[PDB]
Amino acid sequence: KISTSDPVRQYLHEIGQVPLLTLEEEVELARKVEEGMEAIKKLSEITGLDPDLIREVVRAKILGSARVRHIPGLKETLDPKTVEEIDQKLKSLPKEHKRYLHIAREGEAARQHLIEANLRLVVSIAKKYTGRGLSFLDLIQEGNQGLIRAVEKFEYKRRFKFSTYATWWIRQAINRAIADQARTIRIPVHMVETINKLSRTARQLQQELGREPTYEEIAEAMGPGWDAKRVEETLKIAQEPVSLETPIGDEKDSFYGDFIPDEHLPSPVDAATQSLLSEELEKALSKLSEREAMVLKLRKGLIDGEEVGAFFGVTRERIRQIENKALRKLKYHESRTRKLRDFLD
Amino acid sequence: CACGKYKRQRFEGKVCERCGVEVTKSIVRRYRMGHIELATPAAHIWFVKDVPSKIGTLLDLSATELEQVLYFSKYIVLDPKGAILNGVPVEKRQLLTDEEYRELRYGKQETYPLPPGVDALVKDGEEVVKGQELAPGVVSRLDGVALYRFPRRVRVEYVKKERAGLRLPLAAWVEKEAYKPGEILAELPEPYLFGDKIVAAIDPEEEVIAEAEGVVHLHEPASILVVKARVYPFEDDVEVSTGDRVAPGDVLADGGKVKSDVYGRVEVDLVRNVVRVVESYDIDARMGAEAIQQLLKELDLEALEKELLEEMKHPSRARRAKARKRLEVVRAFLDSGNRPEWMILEAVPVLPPDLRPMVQVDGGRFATSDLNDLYRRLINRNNRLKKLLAQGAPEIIIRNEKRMLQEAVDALLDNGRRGAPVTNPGSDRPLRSLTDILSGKQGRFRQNLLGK
Ligand SMILES: [Mg+2]
Ligand SMILES: [Mg+2]
Ligand SMILES: [Mg+2]
Ligand SMILES: [Mg+2]
Ligand SMILES: [Mg+2]
Ligand SMILES: [Mg+2]
Ligand SMILES: [Mg+2]
Ligand SMILES: [Mg+2]
Ligand SMILES: [Mg+2]
Ligand SMILES: [Mg+2]
Ligand SMILES: [Mg+2]
Ligand SMILES: [Mg+2]
Ligand SMILES: [Mg+2]
Ligand SMILES: [Mg+2]
Ligand SMILES: [Mg+2]
Ligand SMILES: [Mg+2]
Ligand SMILES: [Mg+2]
Ligand SMILES: [Mg+2]
Ligand SMILES: [Mg+2]
Ligand SMILES: [Mg+2]
Ligand SMILES: [Mg+2]
Ligand SMILES: [Mg+2]
Ligand SMILES: [Mg+2]
Ligand SMILES: [Mg+2]
Ligand SMILES: [Mg+2]
Ligand SMILES: [Mg+2]
Ligand SMILES: [Mg+2]
Ligand SMILES: [Mg+2]
Ligand SMILES: [Mg+2]
Ligand SMILES: [Mg+2]
Ligand SMILES: [Mg+2]
Ligand SMILES: [Mg+2]
Ligand SMILES: [Mg+2]
Ligand SMILES: [Mg+2]
Ligand SMILES: [Mg+2]
Ligand SMILES: [Mg+2]
Ligand SMILES: [Mg+2]
Ligand SMILES: [Mg+2]
Ligand SMILES: [Mg+2]
Ligand SMILES: [Mg+2]
Ligand SMILES: [Mg+2]
Ligand SMILES: [Mg+2]
Ligand SMILES: [Mg+2]
Ligand SMILES: [Mg+2]
Ligand SMILES: [Mg+2]
Ligand SMILES: [Mg+2]
Ligand SMILES: [Mg+2]
Ligand SMILES: [Mg+2]
Ligand SMILES: [Mg+2]
Ligand SMILES: [Mg+2]
Ligand SMILES: [Mg+2]
Ligand SMILES: [Mg+2]
Ligand SMILES: [Zn+2]
Repeated sequence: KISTSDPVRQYLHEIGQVPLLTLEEEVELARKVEEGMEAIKKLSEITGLDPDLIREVVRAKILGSARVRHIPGLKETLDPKTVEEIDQKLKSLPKEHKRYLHIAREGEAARQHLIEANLRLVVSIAKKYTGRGLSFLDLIQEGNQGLIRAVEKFEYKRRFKFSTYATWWIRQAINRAIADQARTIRIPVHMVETINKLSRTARQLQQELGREPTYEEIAEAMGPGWDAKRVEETLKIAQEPVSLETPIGDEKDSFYGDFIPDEHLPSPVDAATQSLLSEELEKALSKLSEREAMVLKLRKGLIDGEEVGAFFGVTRERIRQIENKALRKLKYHESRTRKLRDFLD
Repeated sequence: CACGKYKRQRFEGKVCERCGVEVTKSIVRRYRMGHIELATPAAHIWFVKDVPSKIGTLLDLSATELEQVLYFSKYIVLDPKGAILNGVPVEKRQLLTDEEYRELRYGKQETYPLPPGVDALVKDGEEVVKGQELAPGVVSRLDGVALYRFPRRVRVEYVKKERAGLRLPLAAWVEKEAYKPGEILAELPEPYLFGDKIVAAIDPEEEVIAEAEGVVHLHEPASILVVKARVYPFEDDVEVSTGDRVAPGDVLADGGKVKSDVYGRVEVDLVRNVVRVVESYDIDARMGAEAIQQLLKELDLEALEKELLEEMKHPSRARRAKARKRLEVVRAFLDSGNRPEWMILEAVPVLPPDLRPMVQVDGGRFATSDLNDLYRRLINRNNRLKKLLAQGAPEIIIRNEKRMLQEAVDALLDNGRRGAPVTNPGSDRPLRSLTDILSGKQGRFRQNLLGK
């Protein structure tokens, strides 16, 4: 039906059935996650397989079958045969290293478990970064990505619990997202804070003048290198765009984009231009020596805009010689049979 | 070209060596199409929400409600087989809830009841919990009445201070007498002069005792796992060695997913050789266009054509009438044209660029086809999806996204059929959906005939 309530219910129901106890459960899972790490590395050490590989095979066996490996990541790990080979060597690990295998999996579980339990934490957080320009679900989701990040670095040896730790790792993820996706025309985090500062400042300035600050105040109040050109620029980027399609005038049926003309397209007038221009330019190009005329014709009209580097073997003296003598005989006979004079442009 | 290696007409049909650009003006930039590769499919709202759900009709599912049920949220439809019962056999095409679905895959009943104090229920439960099969309604005896009303075996968890006996290796290293030397026997204090058995009652924490540092004095559960616990399984090689050996060899998978006999999950407790074997079996459970994509591929329309032919002329008017309407869609599909596995979407065609302009206005204002805000929607969701799968994947969040994703895929196609997307606070206006483009108050075929 309507999307927010369902997920809210969705995880709030699962937290409702499994919140994590303050110390015990978070301690428990934490301990298992770390042991998993220490396990997977020791597995890498004895199998010579990359910890990345050991991590994905334990994931498959605990999180999902061939289905989850084939659709998500296209196909480099054979759906069946590949992962399985890897599990076999894991079995072969005698009593000593088999232990790590068994631990890795259970640890992997804990992870996902701890991650589940602290989803209320995200939503509570993500709740306040609401009106920034991101969808609540989008916001919770990035924040979610943030909590997963926290899970990778938390050291349970250092007594502090996951609560205060997740907060940071989540707030970071959110703010980033807000600054990275909120606008159509991307704007790095600095410009963002810049804009918040600009706004905030404009607020303190609205406080007493009764005059929406000329861009003079904003410069001053902002600080060190702020000037009028800077503020007019920043608020010009701050304006989000407009719907190219917006209801216009009497919104009966007016869509904004019919009124913008087109520039690359040669309006008839131009197509006609290019025809005579090319036909007459082509007539002159022939009745001439195919030497310094083509040099300057190709150097100017075929590639890019070098007198010396313009002519093949013959040096500068013959270039200027024929360039300026042919260019003028060409212009002065074109002065006679006036065809070009009427500036095609 | 973009860089300018080739710049006129002589070589009009060739592409640039270091950068790819074949040319004739920017019209190519407004006619070309790009596509997005979707993580986990979603479906066209144009085929799912038309009065006759062309997929609900073809796929005999609740034409209008079963769809909405599994599509947008988590209501699973058992796709191929699922041996374990609800009370009745595997529902070939029927749908179930998270709750009951949950009760399945992990094991029948989950009961975690953890005791209030340290000595009253912690003792009632412990005495009967470790090796004793606790029958249904096992009346644990102390706070109120700890009621375990379900199946097979039990697993208790922590223990503070009352008396320590028969528990796991945690406390072993604490009082060094048993883990340092063989002194657990003398640990029984004074009557020894006239497996675990500790002092009369000396430790009260879930700690490590270098110096009482790595601790956690808290609670103690008694979570009853309804699963069958095997201690000494043996070797019979008819089918591949199932379960485990005495103590040496352990062929079972670790403690997540392992199918041995009709029972299908296997947890492992290396404490005592205990191979926890849960009973629920491989039950293909899916939700979303994933599930429907499957269902759709599997159908041999010829069969349902013939099946409906008989259903059509033979039974009475109620089910035969339904079959006549359902025969229509299947007939054309087969007749001439294209086959029905395509209604599911996994590759979103993107409209040209110059058709979704980005333009400079006044002062520096810009103007872009509303379509682009919708595309970003999808792209971001599709990306975030990928990264969510890769980072690691907590179910709730993956679906949550998959949901947004779906909704998004609707948005560009057709906005408003299910809720209406909005540009941020400024105009509560339906971003023109491709659909809105074709039809619309003043759309395409429409104004294609109003005038030019
Ligand atoms: Mg409905
Ligand atoms: Mg190493
Ligand atoms: Mg080696
Ligand atoms: Mg190597
Ligand atoms: Mg398998
Ligand atoms: Mg590929
Ligand atoms: Mg699990
Ligand atoms: Mg947004
Ligand atoms: Mg809002
Ligand atoms: Mg976004
Ligand atoms: Mg700064
Ligand atoms: Mg602010
Ligand atoms: Mg002044
Ligand atoms: Mg902004
Ligand atoms: Mg209109
Ligand atoms: Mg000439
Ligand atoms: Mg000549
Ligand atoms: Mg010549
Ligand atoms: Mg000549
Ligand atoms: Mg040249
Ligand atoms: Mg050059
Ligand atoms: Mg030069
Ligand atoms: Mg040279
Ligand atoms: Mg010279
Ligand atoms: Mg003339
Ligand atoms: Mg080359
Ligand atoms: Mg080439
Ligand atoms: Mg190169
Ligand atoms: Mg109707
Ligand atoms: Mg019943
Ligand atoms: Mg029965
Ligand atoms: Mg207890
Ligand atoms: Mg006893
Ligand atoms: Mg005890
Ligand atoms: Mg003895
Ligand atoms: Mg004696
Ligand atoms: Mg004696
Ligand atoms: Mg004593
Ligand atoms: Mg004590
Ligand atoms: Mg303990
Ligand atoms: Mg210490
Ligand atoms: Mg406590
Ligand atoms: Mg025998
Ligand atoms: Mg065999
Ligand atoms: Mg069939
Ligand atoms: Mg047939
Ligand atoms: Mg019916
Ligand atoms: Mg303009
Ligand atoms: Mg948006
Ligand atoms: Mg992964
Ligand atoms: Mg918007
Ligand atoms: Mg509409
Ligand atoms: Zn180039």
